[PDB]
Amino acid sequence: KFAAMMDILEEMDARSGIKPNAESWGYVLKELVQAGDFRLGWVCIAGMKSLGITPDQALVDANEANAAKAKAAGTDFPAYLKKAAPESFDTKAWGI
Amino acid sequence: VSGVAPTIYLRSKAALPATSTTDVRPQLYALQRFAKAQLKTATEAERAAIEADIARYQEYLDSDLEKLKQDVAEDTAKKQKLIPLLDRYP
Amino acid sequence: ALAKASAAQVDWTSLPAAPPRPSPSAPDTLIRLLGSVVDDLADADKVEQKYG
Amino acid sequence: DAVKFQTLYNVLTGKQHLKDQVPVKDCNLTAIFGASWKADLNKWFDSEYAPKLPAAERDSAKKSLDLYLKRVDLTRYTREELTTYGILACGPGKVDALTEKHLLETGKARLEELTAGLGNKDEGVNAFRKEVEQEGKYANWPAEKSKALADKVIAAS
Amino acid sequence: AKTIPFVASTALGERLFAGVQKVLAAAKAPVSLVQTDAKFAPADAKYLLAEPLSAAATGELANKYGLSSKVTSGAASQFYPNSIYPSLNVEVVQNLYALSNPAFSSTVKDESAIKLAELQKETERNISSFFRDEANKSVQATLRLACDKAIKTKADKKTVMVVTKPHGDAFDDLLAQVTKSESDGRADELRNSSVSVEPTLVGNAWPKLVMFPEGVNVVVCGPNASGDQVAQLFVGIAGGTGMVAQQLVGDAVVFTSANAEDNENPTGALLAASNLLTALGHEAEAKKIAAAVAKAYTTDRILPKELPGGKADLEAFIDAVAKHAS
Amino acid sequence: NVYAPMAEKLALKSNPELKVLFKEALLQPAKLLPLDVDYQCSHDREVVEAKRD
Repeated sequence: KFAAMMDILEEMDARSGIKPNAESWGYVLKELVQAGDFRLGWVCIAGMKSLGITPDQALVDANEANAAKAKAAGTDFPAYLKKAAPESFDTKAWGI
Repeated sequence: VSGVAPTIYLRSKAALPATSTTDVRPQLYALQRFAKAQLKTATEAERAAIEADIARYQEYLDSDLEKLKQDVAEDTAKKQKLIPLLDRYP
Repeated sequence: ALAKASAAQVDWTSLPAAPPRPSPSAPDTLIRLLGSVVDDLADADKVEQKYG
Repeated sequence: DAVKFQTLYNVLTGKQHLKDQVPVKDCNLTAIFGASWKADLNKWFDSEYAPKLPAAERDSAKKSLDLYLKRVDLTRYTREELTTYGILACGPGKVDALTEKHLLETGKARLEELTAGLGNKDEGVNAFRKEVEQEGKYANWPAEKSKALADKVIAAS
Repeated sequence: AKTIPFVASTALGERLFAGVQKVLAAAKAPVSLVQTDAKFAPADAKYLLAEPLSAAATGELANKYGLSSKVTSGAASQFYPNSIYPSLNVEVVQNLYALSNPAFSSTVKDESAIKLAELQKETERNISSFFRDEANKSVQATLRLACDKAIKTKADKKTVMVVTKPHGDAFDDLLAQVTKSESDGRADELRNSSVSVEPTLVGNAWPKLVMFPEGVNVVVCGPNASGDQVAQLFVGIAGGTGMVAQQLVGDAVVFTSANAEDNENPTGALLAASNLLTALGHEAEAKKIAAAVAKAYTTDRILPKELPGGKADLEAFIDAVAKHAS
Repeated sequence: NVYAPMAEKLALKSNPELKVLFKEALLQPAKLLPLDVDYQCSHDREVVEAKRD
């Protein structure tokens, strides 16, 4: 759902020359809130203020809530990264 | 998932086999066969020692691991007497 | 020719395209219960979906 | 029609493999077909395949067809349920009674599990009915049949 | 009169002792059966008869008598009533290295600790290499037996061998490696007798075995859960537990009959006794026993209780078999 | 200190919530998995059954 919106925004900025607005980035941030992806959320929060746009604190607080939830829950990263590597080099052990 | 399925996928943790049992007799047989394989490359004294070991394993097999468990109990009793004496500052 | 073409047009000997599978989106509860095992189970699921 | 039924007869008699690394199963065949498998197969046989060849080969062909139909009816069951839970260990004639026994027993076991985990016999029975109805709906299984089965298991408990 | 021992831990085996003894006495063979146990059986006895062994007991007996493989034989499907598989002339073979060895699955650069690691690695190398060689030898024994069986069987110009091979575990990897090795190595008895060997997956193999076992002659399976499941499938499809005659070979031949807890049909054990008598030389007595079994199932039709159709007791069935023999 | 990672793992596993989730997962695992999608796409129910098993 995010990639289509950010392709419309690439079609906006690059192809057509039009530039998005606070309403556009608002629709963008609502999707990342619903999806719970707090890192892309923080990217959008930073991109807003780098473009002068200011987020809605109703969405910023939900972003921080999802972040705190994944923090306490250990879902800050996926599990497959938080597991030990093969001590011995092997094309099968590394999974390739 | 075509077809009217006859049975429902129902499972019970009791029906799931959770034994995790631990065998000793086949492990001893494997050890005896490995020692037999090793016997070919042995020298005279090593061959005699391995023959004595094979006789000991055969004695365990005939005794149904009772002498083996007795020796295990002896070693465990030795260790259990060994620990509290080394507690210099209990 | 119309009947022959209509009969030829369909591959009864072949298997039809099953409906597509969207993304899994595994739940945090199942992940917390099985951190490192869902990857192996998903790989086995792919193996069984291809072979079995 | 006649083409698909000839392909079916070839697959059953074993003169042809299916067009991938695919097994023959009631599910994996009736999914391709129009869910009128046995009736239309027997009808097409008796109509267009029996009168052509002599009675000598016709008898053995009908025999083999009945055998393969029974074998696919047996194939309907899953491997794990067949072997481990002992549906086939007695024999084909006892597959039905052993399936019924396994179903009643596993239903009683699941009910005892729900009651031990939650108590509140009304709540446990309700959760069992929900689970059974959902599994029937997922397995393409009649809801009235599932409710009757659940009531039967509850009575037998 | 020879003394072939006979392991029986259960009351079922204890009563089947007297049953088969009555049968053999009515058959008038110059041998005898000696009640023993699986843990105290006498070595240097090549041809034996037995009862349903458990998994651990099969492992113990295989380690004792040097066994490598287990064969099945579903001849009783012809006698089964409303038989869905008449004249099931095929054979399933299952390896046994799991039961014979269930445990097969399993620092600053100082001049001391690295030496210790080297010695420990050498020790583990020796151990694992010996175990791998033993597993490879058992798999070679299973495959060589299956090939010799496919060649000895009356070839219908097809001579098909299916080999179950779910990709994954180390047993399946070893089995793939040894199948590749044998195929690319010998190829000559194979290509001359037109023995068509095929590794296939379980989901694609067991439906073939179910629908058309005519298209197959030999089946091969490793000692995985899948192989055990296919073996039990065949053991049931041959007429249910009790009807199929199992066998166990390697450095010595023993015969068995598969049976669950509640089953009592001894026809598999009677076929085992017949196969034993044919191996030793008493083919006339084995043929007498087989004719008695056929007479029991066809003339009197006195079927056991567990089986469909007619129903009768183990002891009355054995009395009928003995009276048919004599 | 090899046992400090093990102490951390002990502190992680020693929770009441994880046992509550085990208690409610084994009794009702159908809730977690996307079974309607699995049975929808899957052509053989043996795959879904072995998946849950």
